[PDB]
Amino acid sequence: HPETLVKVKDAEDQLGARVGYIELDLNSGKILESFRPEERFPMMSTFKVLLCGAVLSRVDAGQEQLGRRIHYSQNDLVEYSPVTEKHLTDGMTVRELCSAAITMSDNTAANLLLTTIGGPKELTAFLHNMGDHVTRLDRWEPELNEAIPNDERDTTMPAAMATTLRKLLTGELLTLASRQQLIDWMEADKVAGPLLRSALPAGWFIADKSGAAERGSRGIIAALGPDGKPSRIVVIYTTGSQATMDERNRQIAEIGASLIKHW
Ligand SMILES: *[B]([O])([O])[C][N]C(=O)/C(=N\OC([C])([C])C([O])=O)C1=[C]SC([N])=N1
Ligand SMILES: [K+]
Ligand SMILES: [K+]
Ligand SMILES: [K+]
Ligand SMILES: [K+]
Ligand SMILES: [K+]
Repeated sequence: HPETLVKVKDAEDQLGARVGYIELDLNSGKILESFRPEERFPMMSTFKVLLCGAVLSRVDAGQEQLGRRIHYSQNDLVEYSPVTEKHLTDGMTVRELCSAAITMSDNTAANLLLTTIGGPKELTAFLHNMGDHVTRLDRWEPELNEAIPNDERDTTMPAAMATTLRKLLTGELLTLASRQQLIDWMEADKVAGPLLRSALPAGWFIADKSGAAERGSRGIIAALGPDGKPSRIVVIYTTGSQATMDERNRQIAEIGASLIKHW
């Protein structure tokens, strides 16, 4: 609804930085509303969902096992690894690593998973192979969060990310069991409270993944809908703002409140 674009454009005004947005019908794939849908924005941690998508694809093909255990060390740890820093002694399984990467946005967990698939180059090849000729991962944690202005490395477009998430959650790309595992991890997301979740009505469903990076970068991808079932996909990205993390969270939350009100 146009009233939500009032809030989205107001957000760009208030943050003094570009905001990208897109609301997509989950079933039909129809773009319901958008703003700067085909401009690039740093993906930040939202790529962790595509990473686990690639891992689940390998699992389905018999090239990976969710129960496989990976051992790592203190020197493997990078900034913000709330879960992995607690399992140095006995390691973690691939499944436990995706849970940490998606639900807590654990950076070391993401790097360990990236390593299992061949690195950023292979995640990007996986994406292109499934029809996303825009989204690209080029670096590892922490560098992929640099958000250099005009840099295409580690970026996506709101439209491309929405379509990709749609295929990942509902297409034949992944088996039913695997696609459910992916959305189960997103639904259990624990670090995106101040965002869309703060505007979700009682009884509604949401599976999401947030992101934060340098230069005011913030964003979130989500599948949400009434009566415990997702029916639309929402993608919101912003970069360039000098606003505080709270101000950025509030704007995303207010965009959420508007799209819910006009559902
Ligand atoms: B992903 O985008 O969620 C990974 N994000 C981060 O590692 C960064 N911040 O995450 C914490 C510390 C949890 C936060 O408070 O948002 C991050 C990387 S570069 C930067 N300025 N922030
Ligand atoms: K509409
Ligand atoms: K429209
Ligand atoms: K160890
Ligand atoms: K330990
Ligand atoms: K900063």
